[PDB]
Amino acid sequence: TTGRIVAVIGAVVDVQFDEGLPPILNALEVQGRETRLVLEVAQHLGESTVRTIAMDGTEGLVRGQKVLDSGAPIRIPVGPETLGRIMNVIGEPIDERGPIKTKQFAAIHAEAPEFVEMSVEQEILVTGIKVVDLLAPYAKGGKIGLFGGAGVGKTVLIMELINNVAKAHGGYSVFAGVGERTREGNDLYHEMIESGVINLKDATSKVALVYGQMNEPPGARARVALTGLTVAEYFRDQEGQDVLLFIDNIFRFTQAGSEVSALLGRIPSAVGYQPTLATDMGTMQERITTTKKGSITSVQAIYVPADDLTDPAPATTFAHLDATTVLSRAIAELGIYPAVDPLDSTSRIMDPNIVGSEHYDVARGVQKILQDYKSLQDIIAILGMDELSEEDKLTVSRARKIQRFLSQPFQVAEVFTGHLGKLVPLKETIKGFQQILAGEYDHLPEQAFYMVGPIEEAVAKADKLAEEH
Amino acid sequence: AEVSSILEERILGADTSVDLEETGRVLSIGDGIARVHGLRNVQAEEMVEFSSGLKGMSLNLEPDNVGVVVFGNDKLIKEGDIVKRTGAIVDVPVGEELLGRVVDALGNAIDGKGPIGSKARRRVGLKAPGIIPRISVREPMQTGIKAVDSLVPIGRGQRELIIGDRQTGKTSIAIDTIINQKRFNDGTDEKKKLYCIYVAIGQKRSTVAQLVKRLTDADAMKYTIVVSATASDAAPLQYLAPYSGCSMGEYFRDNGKHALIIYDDLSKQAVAYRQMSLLLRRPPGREAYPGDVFYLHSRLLERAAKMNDAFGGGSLTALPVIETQAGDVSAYIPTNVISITDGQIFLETELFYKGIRPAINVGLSVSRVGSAAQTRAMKQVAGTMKLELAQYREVAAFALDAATQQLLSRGVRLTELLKQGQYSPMAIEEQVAVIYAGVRGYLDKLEPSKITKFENAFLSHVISQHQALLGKIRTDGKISEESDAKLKEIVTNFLAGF
Amino acid sequence: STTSEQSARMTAMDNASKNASEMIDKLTLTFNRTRQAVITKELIEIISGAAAL
Amino acid sequence: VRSSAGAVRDAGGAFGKREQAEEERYFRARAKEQLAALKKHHENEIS
Ligand SMILES: Nc1ncnc2c1ncn2[C@@H]1O[C@H](COP(=O)(O)OP(=O)(O)OP(=O)(O)O)[C@@H](O)[C@H]1O
Ligand SMILES: Nc1ncnc2c1ncn2[C@@H]1O[C@H](COP(=O)(O)OP(=O)(O)O)[C@@H](O)[C@H]1O
Ligand SMILES: [Mg+2]
Ligand SMILES: [Mg+2]
Repeated sequence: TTGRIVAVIGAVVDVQFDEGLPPILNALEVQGRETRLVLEVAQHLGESTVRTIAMDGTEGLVRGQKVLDSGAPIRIPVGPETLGRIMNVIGEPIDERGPIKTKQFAAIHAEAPEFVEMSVEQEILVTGIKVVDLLAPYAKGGKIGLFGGAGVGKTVLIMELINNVAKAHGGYSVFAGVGERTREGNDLYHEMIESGVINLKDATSKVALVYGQMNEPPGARARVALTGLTVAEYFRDQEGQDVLLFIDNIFRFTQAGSEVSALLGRIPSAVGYQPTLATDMGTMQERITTTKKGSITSVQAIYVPADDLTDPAPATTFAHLDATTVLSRAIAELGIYPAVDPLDSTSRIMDPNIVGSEHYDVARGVQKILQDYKSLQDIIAILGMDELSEEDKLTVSRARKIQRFLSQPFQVAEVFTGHLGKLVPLKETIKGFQQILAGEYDHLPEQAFYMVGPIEEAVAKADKLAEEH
Repeated sequence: AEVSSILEERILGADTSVDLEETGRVLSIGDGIARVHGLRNVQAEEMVEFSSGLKGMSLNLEPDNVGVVVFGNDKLIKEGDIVKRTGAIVDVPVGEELLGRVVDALGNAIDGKGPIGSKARRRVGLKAPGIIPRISVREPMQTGIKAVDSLVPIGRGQRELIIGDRQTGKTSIAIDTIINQKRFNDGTDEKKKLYCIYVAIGQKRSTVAQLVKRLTDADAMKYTIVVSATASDAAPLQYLAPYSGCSMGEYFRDNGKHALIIYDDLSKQAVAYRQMSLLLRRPPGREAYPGDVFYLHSRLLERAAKMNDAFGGGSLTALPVIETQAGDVSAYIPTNVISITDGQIFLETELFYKGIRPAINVGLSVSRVGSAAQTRAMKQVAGTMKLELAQYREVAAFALDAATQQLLSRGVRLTELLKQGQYSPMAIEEQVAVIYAGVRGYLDKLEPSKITKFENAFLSHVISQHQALLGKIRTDGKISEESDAKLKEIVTNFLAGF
Repeated sequence: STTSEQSARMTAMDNASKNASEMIDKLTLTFNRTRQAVITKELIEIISGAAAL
Repeated sequence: VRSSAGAVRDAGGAFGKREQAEEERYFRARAKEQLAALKKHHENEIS
């Protein structure tokens, strides 16, 4: 079918069809553009008009420009040929390496898996990060969140996870950059090329990249998440294999949805969000799941506007994740990195029957001691450390040692700290914290525990500190 | 006599060609927005012209009329007027012909001084460079402020943010950065020359005149463009000035050269955009800003790239200036631009009045590049200074034992070292010398109230007797062992003799 | 000295608690004003958006 | 409206910084003492 632009307002284009209308969510191609501009139908306004959001700049559009109706939603190339490439929302490559030559095209809109497909098995995924492994352990096939404002470590943490899990992971992997800095996209492309997950010579690439950065109009940011999700879904089903799916950030999907709602005629809700915030986020987060046919481990970075965890967007996102690791600025100011908040992070598998009673008891002891420390900090502000019960000082000392011992140096944060990255096996973290609580180290100074891997490294650092005393 | 003759020379060449042009009738004009009827083939965000020679941009394409925003005053447009489409998306002149010229948001010379000889034009609304052209930020952008070059370094291609309250010293940092580039621009190698662009948005014309005369005094208009969309300029011009300046800088980076652009402020471009959007009747959003208020800035700051050597190698740094209300960084536009940019530079009034100027809050100020984009000498010294200040800030709220007493002493010495004056940026090697003297425990003997004296005096000594050492540090770009031994003896001698 | 010191600490803590109570009253009044203002502001934003379609 | 534990240092006002410093100075002193004892133990256990 052929239609005709009748209005252009910002990123929203109204297209009139003289024949039969196209169904909602269909992709339309504007005729007369040097590049490829794809509109996506979002509403039927009657009188044969359809409102649409443009997946690209609507500059140079003319009231009357003819439009073609593709007849299907946006169909992206999928398969093992997308690995090592980069893509738009509409699937065309932006790595300047030639066409993606697949046999399968998958539409980016699909129904979520039905209830009779859910896997109910959980088993810890050891990431090598002390705080994550101890207090909010992840799980294979589960959805992970990384909340936190700006400048707290979301990108560094997710890069560290790609460095660890993805490098030594047999299955494939997908990375969707949604409305993030293009500098970071280029940096990740080059870091993968150096590491070897993206191989530009052979066909041994293990990572497929999709990018829709923050220079894109809202239409493209609101859908690049669906494009990456489609690639991951295909690798989950047809390939029948494990997949990882990293998204950064998944707040830009919501925000991009909010930048066009007012122009689509919807009354705003809550703090100027679209009325369909929860439904729009659910119809996406419900396709990122571990069905019985495959298994997607989804790590999501979630911007929290102004550190406000009660904002509608992060607040709604909380209910869609198994594990969460709420990075905190108040802890990043102290220099504890990663700034994961030990009391605001949770996991579903964190039960004594899934991890074990030793792990569970160590984690709960750490959390309790930190909460008691918080209770004491109010008193120390009036008395002073000198006036505390000789037992309370012990709680404060243990709490500070535990606070420092959760910090860890990443292999990707060499540039900042200058130190060297450490991977700490789970047993070593449990032993370290159990010993720190049991009192087997109440003579070493606090700073010995700052930015070290296993506990023995803290002992060695203390020895060095004493020798050069 | 010849005055009239050169006046005639202007008539001698005119614009005889009258063409058959598409048009439209102004159904309704009011508040700076016209609703033209006609212009069937007018594009989106095209430039149209009015019967009085006044320009405008077709922003809304509704089925029944075209919503046009007037780039200028609105009293001269009547109803039933005539709007002629120029058939060209909004674009501005670009080139080295603009250097040293004050121009308005549309590239018209504003200081007399004749016209612009620009031989090329560039569209304001151009897409940012892809993911492949760019390359990680390597070189350092020398700002001249000690606390910025040492603790929150800025590379070329980075997008720093200067955010603070009113009258904390943001334009001062911008002007110091602009003035410092004189030493590099005067030299010979073209790989260090950095052409500066200053976009002045919503600032009263007196402020921009003060700024331009200040740059002229420091002989810094040889390489500066000033794009002024002052307060009395219709909102459609304050909206568009950042994009015009960004095009003027995109021309430089696209041709292997380096550019610096300073939007000042972006919090006023946001207000102008809100006024435009509310007068086009588009529904408001949060705090009445349109929904597309993040896009507005993200598409603008994403053009500050660092092209790889295949695409010329040119760069374009950006230093947007935001203005918070009583330090409420958590506001709307501040948070948007904070999550758009790379680093930040938090200026605080509590530090401005406590004597710390520039007020740069080194505790919160960040720079993602950090390590990279810093000279090796500065990298060596500022690291230890950063650790010392980080330790000092923990134990500062009070004021015993020798170790912590000396820690506080060192912290205070460094703090009074980081202070600075106005429009006197320092060469990187001089900063290295001063910071080295301060951090190698030499100043710990002196009183803190006297540190500034030393600082000043020290430079005026090293700048004359030991020019060779500073040249060595600059050329070799590191504190070699022999350079360190020299520095050591110079500081030891000078301290006692003072 | 210890008797007088303990008496003085009791008196000082009483005065400090009284001052904290006055400050709490003032801040509670301010908090109520600010909460109502925030409710009204958000509601007016919603109303303006609804009527501006 | 309620109050919760660890709020004095969440505000970050003057009491927050005062408490942070009161803690840091004390534990710097104790770290110094413990490091001295660690050095002494090192030397006394070398043999
Ligand atoms: N390093 C400094 N040393 C001494 N004074 C300074 C310094 N930096 C700024 N000031 C003072 O601060 C005042 C305001 O400076 P500036 O215009 O840079 O701040 P601003 O925030 O841009 O102001 P506004 O936002 O109102 O334009 C100036 O009058 C200047 O005297
Ligand atoms: N593991 C870490 N060690 C030290 N510094 C870190 C670490 N992670 C993040 N940072 C600091 O945070 C900055 C990067 O934050 P980033 O995670 O990119 O922002 P966001 O999380 O908001 O996307 C760096 O400049 C660095 O100083
Ligand atoms: Mg990030
Ligand atoms: Mg100013």
